[PDB]
Amino acid sequence: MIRRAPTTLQLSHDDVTSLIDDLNEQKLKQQLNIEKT
Amino acid sequence: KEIMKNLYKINLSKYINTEDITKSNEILAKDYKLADNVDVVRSKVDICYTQCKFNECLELCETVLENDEFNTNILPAYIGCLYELSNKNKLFLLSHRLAETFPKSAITWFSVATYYMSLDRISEAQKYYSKSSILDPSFAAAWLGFAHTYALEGEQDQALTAYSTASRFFPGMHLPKLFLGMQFMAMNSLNLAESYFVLAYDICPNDPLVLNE
Amino acid sequence: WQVLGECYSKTGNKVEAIKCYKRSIKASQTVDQNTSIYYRLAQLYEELEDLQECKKFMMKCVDVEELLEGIVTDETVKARLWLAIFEIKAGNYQLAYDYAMGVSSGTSQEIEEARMLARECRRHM
Repeated sequence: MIRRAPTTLQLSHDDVTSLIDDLNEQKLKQQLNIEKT
Repeated sequence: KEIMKNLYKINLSKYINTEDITKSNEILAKDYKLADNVDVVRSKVDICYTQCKFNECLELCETVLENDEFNTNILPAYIGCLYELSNKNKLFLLSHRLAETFPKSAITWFSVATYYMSLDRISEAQKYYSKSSILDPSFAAAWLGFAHTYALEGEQDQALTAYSTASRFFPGMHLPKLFLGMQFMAMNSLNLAESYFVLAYDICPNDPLVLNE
Repeated sequence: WQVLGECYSKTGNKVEAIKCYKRSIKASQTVDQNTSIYYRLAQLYEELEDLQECKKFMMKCVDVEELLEGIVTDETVKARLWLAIFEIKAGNYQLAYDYAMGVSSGTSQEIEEARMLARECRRHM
């Protein structure tokens, strides 16, 4: 028969936005710690 | 009967009891010099097609097609295994020869549709799958290719009914049900797709498509 | 007898028209010819506002399609669509799902009405 091209998962926008926000707060974490230290 | 039983045994379905078909293949090959028979070769090609050993289709059915290029039984497997290999020149040559050989057969127009959809010209594949489906109603390949053209065109509402009607027309064939479940994935209704992936998996324990889906 | 029922139906005598069609059903020699009467007979009950009573006649008109190896006629298409709609109100989504699929070979508006109904009952299935 004709094999149907298998579906491919896609990197969504929402999860990558979540990660970049998480990274932003991650770098914001020690910037005040450096000032504290 | 000693040969007639094995010879009839060759032609059954290949999804279950696959090893026995292979033992019968060697049984025919030995003590009866029927290794050159076209039917044994076709059964071998279908064995390779099922486990998705596509290169083996290409080699074996090229060996036998040189001797006979218009064996209507053998051609659908060759078209499928060619499409999977994604080569357009050989398929173009075969389809264009078949069009001028058997104009009123559905096989040639199905081959033309496979060529166009290998070239990603879906609009013409629509018509050239419709013609093949009309020419032979009991040509499930044409129905599945038509629904594939619908899915690849961009719209899915009709392709939904396409895979539904394909499943209803051919009970006992797992592949249309699998494709229907894949479209259900495409439309994000997983509740139903669980059941059809289960019924498809009931008969196909080892193949990439089922496990991937 | 069937013509008399139409005349009574068009003159606002629904009480009499019910007995008129019922007599016509008995006179029919073949069950197939009762497909047209069953659907119209069910509408009058809906006009009399007894939905439970019209269900029995709705069962018969759909069942003649199965007895006729899938006749798939127009006046059973409206039967399945109406039957599925009421079954949603009854809360039985599974019993309504098969009705939509069996009527997926009608007119352009018929198929989409059942297709959307199929998706709705499928989600709650």
